[PDB]
Amino acid sequence: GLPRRIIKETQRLLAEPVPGIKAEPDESNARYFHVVIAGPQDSPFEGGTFKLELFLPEEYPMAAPKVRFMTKIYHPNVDKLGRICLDKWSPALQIRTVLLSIQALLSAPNPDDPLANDVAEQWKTNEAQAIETARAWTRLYAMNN
Amino acid sequence: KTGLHVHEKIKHMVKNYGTMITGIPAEILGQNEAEISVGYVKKMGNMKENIAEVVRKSEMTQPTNSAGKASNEVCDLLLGTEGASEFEKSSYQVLSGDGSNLKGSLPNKNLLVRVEMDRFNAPQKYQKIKREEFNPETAEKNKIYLLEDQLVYLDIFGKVIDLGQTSDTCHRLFNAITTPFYQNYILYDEYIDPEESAEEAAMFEMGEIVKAKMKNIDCWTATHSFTIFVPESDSEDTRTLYPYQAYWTSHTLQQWFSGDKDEKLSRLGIDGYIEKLALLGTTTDSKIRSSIYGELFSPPGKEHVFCTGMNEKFSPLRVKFKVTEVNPEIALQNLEEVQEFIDTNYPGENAKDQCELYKIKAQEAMTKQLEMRLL
Amino acid sequence: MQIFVKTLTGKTITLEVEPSDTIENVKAKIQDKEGIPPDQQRLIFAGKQLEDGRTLSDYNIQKESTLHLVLRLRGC
Repeated sequence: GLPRRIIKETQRLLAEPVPGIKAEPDESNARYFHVVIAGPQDSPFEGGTFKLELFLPEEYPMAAPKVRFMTKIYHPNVDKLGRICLDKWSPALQIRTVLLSIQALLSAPNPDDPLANDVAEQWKTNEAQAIETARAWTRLYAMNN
Repeated sequence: KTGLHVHEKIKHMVKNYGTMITGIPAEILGQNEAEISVGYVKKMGNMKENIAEVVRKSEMTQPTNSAGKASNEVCDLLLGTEGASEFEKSSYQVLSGDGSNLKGSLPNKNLLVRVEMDRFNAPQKYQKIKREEFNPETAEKNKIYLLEDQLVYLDIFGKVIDLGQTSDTCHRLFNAITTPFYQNYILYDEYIDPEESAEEAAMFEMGEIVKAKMKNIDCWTATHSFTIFVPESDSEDTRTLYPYQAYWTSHTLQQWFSGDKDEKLSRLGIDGYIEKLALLGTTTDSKIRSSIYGELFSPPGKEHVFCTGMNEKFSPLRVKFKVTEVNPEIALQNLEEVQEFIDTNYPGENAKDQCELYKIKAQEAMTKQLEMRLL
Repeated sequence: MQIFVKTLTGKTITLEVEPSDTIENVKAKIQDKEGIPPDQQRLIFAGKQLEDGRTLSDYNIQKESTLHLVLRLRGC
């Protein structure tokens, strides 16, 4: 039993997939999505393929989808559990909206001032050392999966 | 003593000193941060080490990133405490479609512009509710509520705003929307076809009523603030402006200045900068609105990612301004007085050493008060 | 009733409010006195963050209570 909005958004999501990103529903529960984002060009993640997991709660679209990283990523906005840092949800947004923003965080991984985790503290002080760590982990966990 | 010298001095001092430009004693920052953070102290094991755990992760000496606070500090320095207080008594003017009223308020003098930008935050959700269960004090704000005899908008102040519908009309809408998933749903669904059902017809009709009434309801909330410094120039074609800003979710004025974005935007020219700023409030293309918003207000280097995806600027914006004249001597003395305060209470050979002493003295005052209430 | 809003720099202002007033109502009154956009403020009461959709009564904020105006966003 799926709401009509979720059914037709899924169809438009596959008939017009967001560039550089491929997302599919799960065979059992159609509220779970398996996502794959390409590493943006001229970024420390170029050449990599990053898998994610997206879920649509019962309150969607009045509530935002739930995202989590699968492949290990070195990023000041992603934690050790795959949770991403992003109360600015409107029902006009959709799944492709959330995906385009995650893709944009890899295109510009430099941390924002409010970010106060230590992956963000390392990227701030020794940015050159952190960019090569992001380049290293891209070759490890995102180039053969 | 030029207006340009005023720009270079405040840029130099904010870059070098950050939060110390406000002239607040470090002990006060540490004491106020202490009373704020006394709840976050872990009271299980070693309390002396648990207090230092809170002090180490402190941010009391990192500069504000509120755009409004940054604008308050710019005005205080350029106009003085009394001059700033008079400047805020002035009233904002809505920027014209082309920006002519602002272009015509810079008569080649040392001028300070303060800007407040509002976003229209109209409701996007609705819910059917019975009058007996509708409590405006606790219900979700900025939302439409369809009762069996009335259509109301609950604004952000918790006030019931009537949308001019009769009981017969609302009774028809209330009774036509029966699908359980549509009792508490959204306005302006893209898949609601009013020719496929009486429920979808009623939902589309309600959306049209709300859109027409909301055009006349003040949903404007201030979302951004900054200042523009327009120094005097020799030629009429040599005059340039300098925008100063912090941004809540993004950056401080120190980072703004450190990235030279004030000078990068200054190269757009006075008419070029105003043209984009005026277009920001007039365009109906959310993609154009986003890229202009990113170009003008993003931190340096994030202009293309600032307002994409979830940060796309879907709501209308309006730009308001106010202008007053700057006395360079007043501004340069206000800046020198801050330098005197810094050189006297936090001495050092260079700016970097003075900031570290300032942070240490703020940290030990925070430890002293936290311990005076927890040991 | 009166409530007090105190900042990190020591400044204290008095706001005239009702217990039923929303947090966005309080941020607008701060905008009136300090010129700070409500979108770029954060309010704290007794170590707990005040959310925009709530009211002062949801946190038992009473007469002459002291709130804290946070002007530096720190998250994640």
